[PDB]
Amino acid sequence: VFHQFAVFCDEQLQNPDSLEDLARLQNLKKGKDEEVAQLKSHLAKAKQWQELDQQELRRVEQTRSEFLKLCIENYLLSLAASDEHDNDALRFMALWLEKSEEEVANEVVKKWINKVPTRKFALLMNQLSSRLQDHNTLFQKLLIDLVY
Amino acid sequence: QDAIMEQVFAAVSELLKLHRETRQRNLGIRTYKVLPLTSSSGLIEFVSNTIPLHEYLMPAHERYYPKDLKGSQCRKEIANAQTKNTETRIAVYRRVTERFHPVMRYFFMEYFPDPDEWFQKRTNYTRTTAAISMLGHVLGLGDRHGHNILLDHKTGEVVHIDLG
Ligand SMILES: Nc1ncnc2c1ncn2[C@@H]1O[C@H](COP(=O)(O)OP(=O)(O)OP(O)(O)=S)[C@@H](O)[C@H]1O
Ligand SMILES: [Mg+2]
Repeated sequence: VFHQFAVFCDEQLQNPDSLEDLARLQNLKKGKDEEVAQLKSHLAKAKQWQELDQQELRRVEQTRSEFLKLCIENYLLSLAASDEHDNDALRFMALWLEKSEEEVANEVVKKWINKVPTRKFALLMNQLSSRLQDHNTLFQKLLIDLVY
Repeated sequence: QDAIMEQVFAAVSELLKLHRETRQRNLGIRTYKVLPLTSSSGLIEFVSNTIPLHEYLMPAHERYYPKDLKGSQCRKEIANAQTKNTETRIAVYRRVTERFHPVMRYFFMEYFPDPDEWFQKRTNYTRTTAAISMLGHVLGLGDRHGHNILLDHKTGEVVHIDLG
């Protein structure tokens, strides 16, 4: 069940349709902000439409953030449950290292990382020990503890 | 633009004739002729015995459902909620389509009362709609409102114009 749900959410993240939608909304926001920067009810309507674009973009990004949370959480739960799916460690690792800045990913990982057997990560020490740094971030406090 | 795209669509529909399944069903599109004279004028072929989809649908909606909203009332209710969040837009749209029922099935019952002719013409409608739907997806065709779609009331098929 957990692998099913994690693979679903992952596929919903790397969807070409949704990525093109996010890119289109981003270019729209950028161009509308530039147009507002030109003029500074013309300004009134322009900034009203800019605000509507902002609301749409917040909605889309919140959807993507929820998908990211569910993906990481269910990968970690699936690794801790059975041995059927063990290349989920490589996929979880790629997904977590891409999002080392987004603190939502780090909160989910902090919550669920201590229940996975460390034998699932044992063969990925070339990639884990290459990202070690002393920065006092949460990502580093999780990575150093996992390597330890 | 319209003439170039009409030519492109005609060429792809000619490609459709080389395959057993689309040729067996005569899947293709109906063409017309655009002739640009200058950068500001042209001659467009008026397709013979069609009727625009909107000109049939807006009178029929009030002829068959006198208690429903008019078409202009639905248009205005949808246009007023255009600068609002998506939740309010979807709620207004559901509210409007709960008081607006389709009437297209009568186009065939009032132009073809013979069941043999009726069945053949409704099949023509469905097939030409399917072909133009796939072909216009593949080529990104847009601007598909009710004034660009004509209903041929002799053969039952749809004609798409203004393909720019
Ligand atoms: N080639 C055509 N053959 C038959 N009917 C046509 C043809 N071109 C347009 N029409 C219809 O004749 C009417 C003339 O419309 P037009 O003035 O060409 O543009 P329009 O779509 O009606 O108006 P807008 O502002 O573009 S929505 C409309 O009802 C069209 O559906
Ligand atoms: Mg037109």
